[PDB]
Amino acid sequence: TYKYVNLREPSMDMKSVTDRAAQTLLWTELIRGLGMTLSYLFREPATINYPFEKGPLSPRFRGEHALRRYPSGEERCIACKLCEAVCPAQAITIEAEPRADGSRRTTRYDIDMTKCIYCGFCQEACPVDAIVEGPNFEFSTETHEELLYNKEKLLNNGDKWEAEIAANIQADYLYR
Amino acid sequence: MELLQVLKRGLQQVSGHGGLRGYLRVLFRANDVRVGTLVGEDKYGNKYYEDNKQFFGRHRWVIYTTEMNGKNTFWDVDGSMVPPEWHRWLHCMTDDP
Amino acid sequence: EMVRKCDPHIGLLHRGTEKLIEYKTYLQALPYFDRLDYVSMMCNEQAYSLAVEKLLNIQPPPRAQWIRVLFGEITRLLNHIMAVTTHALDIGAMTPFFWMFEEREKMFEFYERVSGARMHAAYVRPGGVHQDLPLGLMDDIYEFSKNFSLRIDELEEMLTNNRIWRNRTVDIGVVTAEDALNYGFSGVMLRGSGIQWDLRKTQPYD
Amino acid sequence: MWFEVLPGIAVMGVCLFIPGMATARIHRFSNGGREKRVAHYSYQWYLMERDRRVSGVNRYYVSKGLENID
Amino acid sequence: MFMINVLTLIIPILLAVAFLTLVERKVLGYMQFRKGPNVVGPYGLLQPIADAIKLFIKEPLRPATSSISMFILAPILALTLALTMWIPLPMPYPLINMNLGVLFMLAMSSLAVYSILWSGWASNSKYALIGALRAVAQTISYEVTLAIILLSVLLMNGSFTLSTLIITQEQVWLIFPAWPLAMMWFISTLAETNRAPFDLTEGESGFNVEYAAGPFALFFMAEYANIIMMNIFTTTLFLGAFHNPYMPELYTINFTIKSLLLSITFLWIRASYPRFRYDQLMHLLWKNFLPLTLALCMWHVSLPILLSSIPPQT
Amino acid sequence: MMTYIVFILSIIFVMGFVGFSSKPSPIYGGLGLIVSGGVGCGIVLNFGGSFLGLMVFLIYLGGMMVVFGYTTAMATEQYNKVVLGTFITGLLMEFLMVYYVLKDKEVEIVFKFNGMGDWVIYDTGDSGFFSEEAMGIAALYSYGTWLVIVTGWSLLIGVVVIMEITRGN
Amino acid sequence: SRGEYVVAKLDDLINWARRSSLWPMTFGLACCAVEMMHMAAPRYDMDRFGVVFRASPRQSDVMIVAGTLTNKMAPALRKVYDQMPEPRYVVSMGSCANGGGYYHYSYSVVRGCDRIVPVDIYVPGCPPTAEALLYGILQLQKKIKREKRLRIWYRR
Amino acid sequence: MNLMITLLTNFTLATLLVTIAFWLPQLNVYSEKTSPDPMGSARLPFSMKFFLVAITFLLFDLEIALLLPLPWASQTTNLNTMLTMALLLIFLLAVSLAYEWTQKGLEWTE
Ligand code: SF4
Ligand code: SF4
Ligand code: SF4
Repeated sequence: TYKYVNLREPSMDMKSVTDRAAQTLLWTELIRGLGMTLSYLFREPATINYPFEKGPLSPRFRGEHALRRYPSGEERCIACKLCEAVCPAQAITIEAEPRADGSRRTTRYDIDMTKCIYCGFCQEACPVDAIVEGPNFEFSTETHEELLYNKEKLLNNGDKWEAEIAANIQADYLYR
Repeated sequence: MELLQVLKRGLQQVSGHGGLRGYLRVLFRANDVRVGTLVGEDKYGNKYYEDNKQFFGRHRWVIYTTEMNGKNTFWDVDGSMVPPEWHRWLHCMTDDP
Repeated sequence: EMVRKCDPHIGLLHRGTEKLIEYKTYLQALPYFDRLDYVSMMCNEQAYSLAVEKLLNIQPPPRAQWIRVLFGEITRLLNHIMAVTTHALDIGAMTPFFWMFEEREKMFEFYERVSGARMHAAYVRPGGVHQDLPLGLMDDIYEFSKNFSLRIDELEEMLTNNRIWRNRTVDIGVVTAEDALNYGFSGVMLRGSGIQWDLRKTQPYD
Repeated sequence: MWFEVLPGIAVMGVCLFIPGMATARIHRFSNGGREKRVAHYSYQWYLMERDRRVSGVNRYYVSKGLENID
Repeated sequence: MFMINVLTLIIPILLAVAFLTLVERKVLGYMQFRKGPNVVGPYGLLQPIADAIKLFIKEPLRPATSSISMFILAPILALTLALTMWIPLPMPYPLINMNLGVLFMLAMSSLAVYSILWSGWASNSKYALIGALRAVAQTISYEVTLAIILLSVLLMNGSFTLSTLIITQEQVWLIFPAWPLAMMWFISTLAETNRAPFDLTEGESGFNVEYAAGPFALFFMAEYANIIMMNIFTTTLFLGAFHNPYMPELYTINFTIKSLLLSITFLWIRASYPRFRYDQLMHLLWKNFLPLTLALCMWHVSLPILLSSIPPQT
Repeated sequence: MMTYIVFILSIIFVMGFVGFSSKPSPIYGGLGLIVSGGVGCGIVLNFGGSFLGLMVFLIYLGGMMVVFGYTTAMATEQYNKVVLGTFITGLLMEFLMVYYVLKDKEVEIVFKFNGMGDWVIYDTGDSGFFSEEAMGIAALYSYGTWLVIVTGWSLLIGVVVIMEITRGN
Repeated sequence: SRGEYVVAKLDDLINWARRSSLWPMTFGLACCAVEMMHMAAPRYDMDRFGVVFRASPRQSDVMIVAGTLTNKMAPALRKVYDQMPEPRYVVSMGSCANGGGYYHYSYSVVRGCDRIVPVDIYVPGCPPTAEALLYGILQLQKKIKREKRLRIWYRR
Repeated sequence: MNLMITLLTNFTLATLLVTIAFWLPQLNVYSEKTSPDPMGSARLPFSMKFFLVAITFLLFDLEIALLLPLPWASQTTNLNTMLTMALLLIFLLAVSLAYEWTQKGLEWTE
């Protein structure tokens, strides 16, 4: 159950000694390395042409946060504050009040994307699938405050990406 | 001989883009001149192509439009220039365009 | 050119991880173990989840035990590629550094498919795993693992029999068996010096 | 595909090929359709100066042949 | 009409070293399964132009110069010794024909270490001075072994003139009866240019760490000019091609081809071997290269007398 | 002006010596004497001595004053009036002798010296198919037996001296 | 007029020259440095963009802060940024260099590398994917592409 | 004079390059670097092996210059004396190398 690596006794005969001398003088293993490099020169490189080509990703991909909606126009979140309680980085701040029709809805849903570690605890703790770690990843910003999302930016992200977040969650929800 | 087949493949690469003008256009705008089956296009003008013989990662690609939301994007292409319905197919979420 | 005293200074990356655990719950402290050793990301959670399950007096289901070993062993291919190739990068042979990174990019897709993140998966949890493997994942593992035996022989060809690699390596860094045990060494340190000690054979887990 | 670095090799080739052809053409044009008369020893230089004196032009590459004598 | 020839020699040198950088970049890319620059233009043709214009508008590093005059003089001397040294190469006729052209190149290659010494002296950091001293010691020793090898080569040739060496290599190449000298010259051309696997100018601190980016670019162009010079010198003197006195461009094309494959071999070797140590290559010359080189010199100075093959002086 | 080129270089040669005559610092003195060695080798080369000039370049400049710079780099840690005064004194003496040899064309310091250009003492003869100094150097291995013997013995003894007196014990 | 058109042409020429050869200085601190090295893999291949790999910090044009910037490292990072010649750009990898991220409330973690150096491009993630940093680098190239140094110099 | 013309042209082109690299970027108004190495305050150590190998290089180069004129000398009439002299000189080089080997010269910088 244990093997002795680097415990091979070299042969002391004239054949192996002369072959090792020829390896030392003629650089035979160096020639082998040259041949390997030549063989690996002619292969087709694996360089994908970004941004005209994109890398392979899964439907479970964790990216930009978004707030979803029901298929009737009403926002999915009910201000239950599970995501801000489960968040390991405390990037989610929720302030709520009963609105005009008496529904329990959020008034402030802030996600600090510079604080968030993209762990996906909010997308699994949410009992109504309101917050989703969406598929977007190309949202690098030039200014720090543009990464401090309020409720309106998250709702705009949800309205923008719902046409693919719904398909992803439809393809994925049977594993959850 | 064998090199005749490679030369004919290069000639069909040149002639498949609607001539030498289109060949140099896609060469200077995308740095890749290989041909493929036109999967489709969106409203903004981005064309989407598939070539299953290539290795994984390079089999699906997109040629971007020259104008999207009023921006002259002849040279300035962006990774976020893809609508979500094509963002599924491009990043290999699913096999159905 | 020679050395009698070499005093390293550490603390340039002191985040204070083990204090922040005290103010968070057990499930909230799980992503902290991902970021301790960021080339053995999926192996550290197996150590943390084994600690919680020992206290909780529960055991994972039999399917979860085989997944943690399978993805634990794929992380050994993650880490040891970083071990040899960056050691070759520091010495000077930059050629196999880019050869194995395409392979390391291929097993990054396996991390992204089952959990959703390339590096910090937060997959292994106390009590099992968070999600099951997607359908057809293990078919993609076998087709990759069939062709991976050539890459190790590809890497071994340019380094093991190279006389330049040997002359930098064969007589620098020699320990004895007794002082390795007294220095708190483990892993390849004890195995390299000839001491027969492996935790997977003497005190096994799942 | 291995046939993509060869434009750089061809640019290297034309860059290393231009100065030799240029100096060969300049040598052939300047020396009257002939090579440059090298002078590694003083006897060759003395014959060079003899040619320059004999030619009557103070340019040796307009050489005078058999027709110059009677 | 001479200054036109001088300009057509010195401007393609700069173009050739810029395309050395570009070709080396895509070759090291393709050697290691990745790709080189291909975004800027067609197959990355406009990359060296971007490199030059970037390096000609940047800010300097602002070092505490102990000697401003020496700091100015070091890159001028480096570029001069790299650029004016290309003259006596016979392709197929040299720009300036010397009877002692090989001695001329050898003397200026021996004195080329003054740029490294002045770069070490201009920087007030003592570790840079230590690295400069180590590089100078390596270069002067390796110039010793170059001097012995070249002495053997032109005593085989018998005359110091570089143009007669083409006539010497007409029937057979010099690599056939001087193959061990060929291998020692190949290690010497690999090693004299401060190149991997003996590149101690990068591993542990360069000899121009406090120098500005402009002088650093000048040093790099000078080093690459020396690389192409000695590659072409090896091509001419060990692999002499057929030269028709009426049809010269076949010889120009032929030695251009050998120069290009020898430069490709340089980029090949630099991408296959890990770096050595200082004492390792000092041991390589002072205990392994020097006695074999001396024995080869003894054998090659004893051979033509016993073979009735003493070559002509003229 | 051109025909006195060696003389002009000779003037620069004297200037080069002044460039390290005051000796303000060993590194600047080494640089000035490097420049003086270059112009003195140009003086040698303009007389037809290519081999001796490249002996000066290869050995004196590129192989030995490199060692001088290497040694002086081991001391003289990085960071005068009478230096500058001696510089102006040497400048005044140099220029005064320049006007002396450019106006009188004759001077007396130790012997009678002429100021006329040196292009009158060369030779119009031909050595044939060989440089005279080339086979002059080449005659060392056929005639100079005792000189080569003592040169090799002295250089080996210098190696002995370097091994012994720098051992320190 | 002639002058504005000429300085515009020269501005876009030097702008293309600067944006096509961005030489970086990688700060190998933490996880995001390993993600940068995997962006340097043959699949993503930064080197086709004119971006060399692992340049010296005395000649680099851009700096990518990848990892956690603690209190013990901030003077060293400020010294490195001050040593790097003009023009200099800073790209922030990860949540650590953006706002601290996981360790925002730790006692010995600087809450964002913006407090030490000016930061141009913020790349979000933990770690951000390799193609996300590639898009951020292209965004930095486009930010350089619209610079107006010579036009402002002529107008002033 | 053509050689000196080439040397002057090359040196002036190098001067133009260093003038572009030194004074052309001074038009920009970027910043002034106040800027307030492993060498803390200790004096530079005198590593004697470097000086020893430098003077060994000097002696070997000097007698290499002695060894030089063999290609010109090979046409001499007295070939036996030349052969004896050249073999004995290279033997002297071998003997000096052997002595530099024996008396601890090639150790700690091999
Ligand atoms: S992914 Fe994790 S760290 Fe980010 S907001 Fe959700 S719970 Fe918080
Ligand atoms: S867990 Fe879901 S429903 Fe509850 S507060 Fe968060 S987003 Fe709203
Ligand atoms: S942002 Fe996340 S992945 Fe990047 S260094 Fe910080 S903990 Fe690691």
